[PDB]
Amino acid sequence: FMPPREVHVQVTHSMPPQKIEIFKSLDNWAEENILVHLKPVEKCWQPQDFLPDPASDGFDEQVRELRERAKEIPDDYFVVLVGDMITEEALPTYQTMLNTLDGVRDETGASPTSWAIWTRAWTAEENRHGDLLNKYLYLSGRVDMRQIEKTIQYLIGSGMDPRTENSPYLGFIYTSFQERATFISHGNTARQAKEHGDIKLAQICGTIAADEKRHETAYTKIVEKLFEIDPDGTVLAFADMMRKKISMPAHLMYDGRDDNLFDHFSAVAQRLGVYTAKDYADILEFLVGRWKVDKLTGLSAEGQKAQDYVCRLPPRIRRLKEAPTMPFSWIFDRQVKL
Amino acid sequence: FMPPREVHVQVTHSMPPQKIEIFKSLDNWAEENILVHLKPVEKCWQPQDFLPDPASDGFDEQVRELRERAKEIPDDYFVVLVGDMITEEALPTYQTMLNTLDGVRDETGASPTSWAIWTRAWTAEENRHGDLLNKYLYLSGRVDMRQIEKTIQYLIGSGMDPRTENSPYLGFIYTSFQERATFISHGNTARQAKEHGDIKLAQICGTIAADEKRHETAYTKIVEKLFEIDPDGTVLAFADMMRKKISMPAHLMYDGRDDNLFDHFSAVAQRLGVYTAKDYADILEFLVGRWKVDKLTGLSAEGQKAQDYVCRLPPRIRRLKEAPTMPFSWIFDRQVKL
Ligand SMILES: [Fe+3]
Ligand SMILES: [Fe+3]
Ligand SMILES: [Fe+3]
Ligand SMILES: [Fe+3]
Repeated sequence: FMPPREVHVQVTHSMPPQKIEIFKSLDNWAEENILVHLKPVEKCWQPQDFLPDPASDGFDEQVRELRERAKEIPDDYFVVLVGDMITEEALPTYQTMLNTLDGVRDETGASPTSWAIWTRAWTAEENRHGDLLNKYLYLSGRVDMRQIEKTIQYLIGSGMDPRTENSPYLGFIYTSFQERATFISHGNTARQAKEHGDIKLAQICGTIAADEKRHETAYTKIVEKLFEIDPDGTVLAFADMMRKKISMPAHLMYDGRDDNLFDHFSAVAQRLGVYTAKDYADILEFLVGRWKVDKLTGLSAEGQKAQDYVCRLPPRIRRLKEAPTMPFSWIFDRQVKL
Repeated sequence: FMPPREVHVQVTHSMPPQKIEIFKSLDNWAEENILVHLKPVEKCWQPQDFLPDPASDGFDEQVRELRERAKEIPDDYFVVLVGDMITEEALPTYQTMLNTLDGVRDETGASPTSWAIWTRAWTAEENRHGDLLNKYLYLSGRVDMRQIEKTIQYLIGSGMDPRTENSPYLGFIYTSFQERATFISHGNTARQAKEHGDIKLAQICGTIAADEKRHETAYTKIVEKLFEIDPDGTVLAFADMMRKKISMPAHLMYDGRDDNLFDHFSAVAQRLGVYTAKDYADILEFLVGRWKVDKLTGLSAEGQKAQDYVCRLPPRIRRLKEAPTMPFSWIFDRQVKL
């Protein structure tokens, strides 16, 4: 009963130590440009806002009506909603990821650096996503919570190597990509839930989507200023991640039964138009456009090669009855098209 | 609306860098002595095991009977159960804590070192504690989930400085203490729930308690071998933590209303005999006895002073109608004795 493993050797500290100083000296900047784009707790939504109220006489009918709606949502949609939720639930791994980065990590757990304050407030926001989807899926009665819970324990145990090699350059680029990806994934589950006949579930997914957009804004902004100060180092970091290919956080997914769980869940998301191969390149092309890689002047020979590699990759990727039915343990081994 | 803050200046890397090698060289050892005391996922309990089954025709009556039982559990007990749950839910902070430690941290997020494998599998086990207590409290209808969710977001945002200063010595001692403390806290909520007329809730708390015991075993075992190889360095680390005083993980607790939330929740736990000042010293005295500090030979002058300080502290601490009623937002501002 062995979960899938990372296939490559692991590399640490790709960035030079006499280069941590840039982020140390960028602390004030991040206060004024990253930490001012944070919502105070008091003004934040909470999972209870979108769930049946257990301290209300209305609780029983609210639960009953949620379950009635859930019957009319097909299995393959629940498969994707479940994969999205499991990913959200591996959150502890992702805060660990952000705290492996050399010049921008929380060194105590309560560090008063602008980088540490951001990391903690971002985590705290992400925690509500899992909580809300978890209790929604629980109440629904449509899915196998034990096998989901088992998948999650495997996932946190396995963790994940995003190949950011302790570099804020690689790591902040990696977060920029992932934030956009979930914003899209969640955005698309919200759009579909409207017509599927269920406004309350559309609210849940879209409220999560709006959070990811704020996270995206802040991470791409950090890399924006990284290109301003260090065009040579940042363009090389960009290419590096694309050369290696962006590996998704939940790719070591395992439920104790299927050896290709992520690939199988991804294909269902692909077929339903939740997150596609086309999406992947659309993010690449948006990020190449957002950081204006084509207009970067005075680079190295090593930097100009990197520049050309990232600029030409988005059209290259885009140039790339059939699928069978397969059982999923998340839905008691009922089957969906892959 | 400002949460409480850490009152001291933060210190990093108290341990010498030419001393990371000890833990690097201890990797095989931890495999054979720490990682063999880990339960495989397949054999682990999951929160669904102790909760109403939403895919069963019995779901409605199971939920109804849980809520009927919950009416007969008094408010002050729910206050403590809620504080215990919020602490469990700040989990991401605690994995960050373990990954700030110099020679034993996960540097990628999927590192194949024995230290990183342990950290990930421990986190994965801890994640079920929050999930289970969260859904139990939700279904109960006795508590204010929005204000609890708000307290949690404040908590992760604030994080926590355990003052372990990136040292595995200080950090592993700090975990040894905390594991014992929760094992007791959860153990006592389980004992009481029996007579309170509710076996299912007693099962929940005790199953969590059994996990903490396994965690305790492993952490005290690491410090056991630390005293064997480095009596001088470890006794100094022990005292250091006690001199500073063990600060609890959820001590910056804040709900947007009470400025002394942790102190107020602690007092209710104290009055009910869940976790007391007496407990605190009983852990100290167990740990002084467990690591056999009295029998440590050939220490430094600086080491002999440390030895005497830790050995004499447990009796010293033990030598230390009245309380008012106070509202708690966790229970819709209903009041309990403090
Ligand atoms: Fe999210
Ligand atoms: Fe996000
Ligand atoms: Fe726990
Ligand atoms: Fe524990």
